[PDB]
Amino acid sequence: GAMGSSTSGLKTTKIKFYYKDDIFALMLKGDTTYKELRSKIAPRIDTDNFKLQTKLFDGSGEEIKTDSQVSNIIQAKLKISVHDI
Repeated sequence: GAMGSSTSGLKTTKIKFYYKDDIFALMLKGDTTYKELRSKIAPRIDTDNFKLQTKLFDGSGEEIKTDSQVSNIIQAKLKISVHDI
């Protein structure tokens, strides 16, 4: 353990997405990007056009749309919400 980084952001981040009434979970090793997540949810959505946000509590939050928003939901483990678009 501990060797210059050793999983800087703890281990894989567990992020539960909320596509419609169904929900799943993704494990980001820290490199997951916004486009990588897009190809990781597309098949878990059943569509190629969807939107991801920082599932807060009322409905959704920051609409993840950049490798930083995802790596942020990765360092903060934010529930993600998926909508069909």
